[PDB]
Amino acid sequence: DKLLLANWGLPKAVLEKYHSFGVKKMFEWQAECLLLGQVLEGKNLVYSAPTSAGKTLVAELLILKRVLEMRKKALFILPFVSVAKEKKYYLQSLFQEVGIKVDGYMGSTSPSRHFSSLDIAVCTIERANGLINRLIEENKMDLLGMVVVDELHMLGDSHRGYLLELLLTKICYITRKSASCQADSNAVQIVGMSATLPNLELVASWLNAELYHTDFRPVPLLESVKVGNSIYDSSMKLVREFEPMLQVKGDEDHVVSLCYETICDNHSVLLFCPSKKWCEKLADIIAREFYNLHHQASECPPVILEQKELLEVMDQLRRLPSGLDSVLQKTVPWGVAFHHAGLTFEERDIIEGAFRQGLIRVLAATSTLSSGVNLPARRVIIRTPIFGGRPLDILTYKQMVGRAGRKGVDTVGESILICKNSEKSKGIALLQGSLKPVRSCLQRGEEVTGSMIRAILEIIVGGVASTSQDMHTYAACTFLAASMGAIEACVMWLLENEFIQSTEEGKVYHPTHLGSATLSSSLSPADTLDIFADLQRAMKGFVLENDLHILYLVTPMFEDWTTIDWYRFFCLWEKLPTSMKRVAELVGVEEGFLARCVKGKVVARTERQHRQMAIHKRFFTSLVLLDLISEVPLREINQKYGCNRGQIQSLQQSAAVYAGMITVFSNRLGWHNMELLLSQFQKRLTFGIQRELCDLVRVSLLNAQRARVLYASGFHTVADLARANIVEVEVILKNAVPFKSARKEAVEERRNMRTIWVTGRKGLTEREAAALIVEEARMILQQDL
Ligand SMILES: Nc1ncnc2c1ncn2[C@@H]1O[C@H](COP(=O)(O)OP(=O)(O)NP(=O)(O)O)[C@@H](O)[C@H]1O
Ligand SMILES: [K+]
Ligand SMILES: [Mg+2]
Repeated sequence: DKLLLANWGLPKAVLEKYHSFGVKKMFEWQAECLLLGQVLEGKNLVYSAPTSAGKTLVAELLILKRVLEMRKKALFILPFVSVAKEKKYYLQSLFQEVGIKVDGYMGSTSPSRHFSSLDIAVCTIERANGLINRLIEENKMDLLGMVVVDELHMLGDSHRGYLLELLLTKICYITRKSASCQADSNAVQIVGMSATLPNLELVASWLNAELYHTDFRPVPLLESVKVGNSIYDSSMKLVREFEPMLQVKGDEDHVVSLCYETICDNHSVLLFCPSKKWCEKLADIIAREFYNLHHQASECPPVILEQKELLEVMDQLRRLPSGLDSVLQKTVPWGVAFHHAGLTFEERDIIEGAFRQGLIRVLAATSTLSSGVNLPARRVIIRTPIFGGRPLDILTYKQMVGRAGRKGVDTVGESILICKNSEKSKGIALLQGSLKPVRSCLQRGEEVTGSMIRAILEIIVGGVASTSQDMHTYAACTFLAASMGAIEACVMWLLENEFIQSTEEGKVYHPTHLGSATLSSSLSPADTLDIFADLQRAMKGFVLENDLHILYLVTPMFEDWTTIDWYRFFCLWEKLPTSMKRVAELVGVEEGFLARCVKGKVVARTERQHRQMAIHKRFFTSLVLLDLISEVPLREINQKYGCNRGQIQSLQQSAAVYAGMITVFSNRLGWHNMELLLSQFQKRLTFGIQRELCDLVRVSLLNAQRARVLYASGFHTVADLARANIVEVEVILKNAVPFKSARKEAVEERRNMRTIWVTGRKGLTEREAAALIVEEARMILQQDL
C-alpha cells in the first residue's frame, strides 16, 4: 500500500540495496513514526520500540533524507566500539553506491578523510563529544546537520553515558543562543531512540522532540522461568512440564537437554552464564554430549557442506595474535562455542559471524554480548538469576531475552530463566520488572559534581559562554532542569583551581592555559589536577635508562582492567631489576604496602587518601605495558601476571588513547621535553611493538607478529617491502603461525582456504594477503613522496 518502500522516493541505488535481502514493505509503526508530525520537515524525534522491531530503518530513512535533501553532514553516536564499527560497514554498504562518504571516529581509530569532506560520521560517545568540541573551537558548527543517538537510555548512569547529556545539552545551548538573533528552519535535528522508558516523554520534552512509542514486535517473545522440571510464565502459570527424553549426569538443570532439543529442531540457542569460567566449562560439556548422543555410542569437523567454513573459522583463529583456544578447538567442530570478555575482540568477531551464519548452533556467552551487536537466536537460556554473586539487573535481563526471536525466521522467541525454589521469587521479579526512570547524572551534600564541572568548563573554554547570564541559560537546557545555585559553585571551583579567569564588563569568564589544555586533551577536570601534579613531580626527577617511567605517565588507572594477584606481584617485585626498582621508589611503590597486601587481603580503600592502592595497581599495570611494547608473547604475559588476553587488549587500546591525551596536554602547556618523550608511545602501545616496527605497521594487514617476522627476514621498512617478491612475503607469513606442536604431508587442496581475517572482511588467502601487503606498501611508498 502506501507503506510500500518504493513509494517513499528512495534512490534506486539504495532501493535495490534494501530489496537485496527482504525490506520490501514497512511496518505499521514505522509509517506512523515518519508521517505523523513534522519529522520529515526537520523536527526532532524521540521514539521507542522493542528490540528487533526495525528501529534502524527509521533512522536510516531520516539520515538519507537530510544528507541528500539538505546537503549537510550527519553524526551517528553508538555506545561501544564494536557496535560502532559494525554500524559503519552496514551504512557504508548501503550508501557507497550513491557517492556518500561514510567514515568513523572510534577509540584510537582515525578517519583518513577530513570531516569537511564527509557526509556521515559514525562515532562512539567519547569521540563524538570531542568532535563537537572540535567544531566549537573552529566555529565550523554550521557543518553539522543532524545527530542520531542509539540507545538513549544510557543517558542515566554509565562510565561514559553521561557525556551523551553534555553533548546534547551543548547542542541545545548553542541553538538557544542563536534564538536571540531575531531573524526575518531545520537547524540541527536530533533523532534519539531507546527501549521503553517510563520517563520517555520527559526526554522528548527536554529535546523539544516529537514522541513515539510502540509495543510492536514481529516475533512474539515467550518469557518463562524454570523451577525443577516445570516451566512457568510471568503469572506463575505452568506452560510446560519438561521431561528429558535422554539423560546425562552432571549438574544438569536439563541445560544440555534443553540445548539438544533446540538443535534437533533445526534451531540455535544462546546460553547466558554468570562467570567466564562457566561458559567454557559448559561449552565443553555440551559439545562432548553432542558427540555421544549423535553416534549413539579436538578433532576436525565432519565432511559436510559447512566443513570448509568450519575449518576456515578454526584456521582464522589460529592465524590471530591470540592463536586457537584449546577449548574452542574441541567444541567448534560440533557447532559449539563460548563468548566472553576474556577473548580478544578479533576472536569474538569470528564467533558472532559463525553463529550468525549457522556454523555455530550453541553459544554459551556472558553479559558482555547482551549489550553488544545484533545477534538473535531461537531460544535464550539464562543459567541463573544470580550474576557475579549478586541478583541480575533488570536492564541486563531485558537485553538477554530480547535476543530471542529472529525476524523473518522464527515463529516465536523463547526465553527460559532457570531458578531454584529459594530464588524463585527473584526470578518472577525480573519477568514482571520494568526499567527504572532515567536519572540526570548531574544531580546535586554534593553541591559540586564532576559532570557539571566538565560541562561548565567546555562552554567557557570553547568560547560559547562568557558571562554569568550564559551559565544559567545553559542550566535551562540541561536534562536536570527538564524534570521541573549548583552552577555557581562549579564556576568558583574552576576559579580556585586555575582553570578559568575572572575579569571584573562585570563578571566575565575566560579560559586559562590549563583550561584550554584540558579541553584539547579530552580530559576530565577532576582527573586533570592529579595528572598535572604527577607530571610536575616527574619532571623534577625522571628515569631515562628504560621506558618504564615514561609508561607510568601514560598508564591509565580510572578503572580496574583485571584482578591482580598480590602474591604473584611480590614475586615479580623481588626478581625486578635495580633499574626498575628505582622507578618504583620514585613513584610511591613502597615494599611495606606490598607485604601487607599478600600477608592480609585488606583492600581498605575506604579512606580517600588511599590512592596508595591505585599507585601499586598502576605500577603493576605499567610492567604489563612494558613487556607488551617489548614484544613479549601474550601467553608469557598471561602466565607472568595472571590475566587473560582479553583484559590485555582492552588495556592497550585504553593506554594508546590515554597516551595521546597526555601528549596533547603536555604540548598545550609548552612542556616540550616531556611531550617529546611521550609522543612515541601512542603507536607502540597500540600495536605492542618496538620502535623498529613502527614503519612496517603502517600497512593495514601488518600487526605486531607479522611485522617482526618480516623484519627478521630482511624487510625493515615499507620501502623494502614494496620491492618484495609476493611469494616470499607469503612464505614468511606462513612461518609466523602458532602450532601446539613444534611445527614452525602436502595438501594442495588448501590453496583456496581463506585463513586470514580482516575488518569488514572478505576471507583472504595467505597468498592474496601477501599480494595486498606488497600492493599497499607500494601505494604508501608513492604517497611518501
Ligand atoms: N522495514 C523493515 N522491513 C523488513 N525487514 C525489516 C525492517 N526493519 C527491520 N527488519 C528486519 O530486522 C533486521 C534487523 O533487526 P532490527 O529490526 O533492525 O533491530 P533494531 O531494533 O533496529 N536494533 P536493536 O533492537 O538495537 O538490536 C533486518 O535485517 C530485517 O530483517
Ligand atoms: K596495521
Ligand atoms: Mg536500535
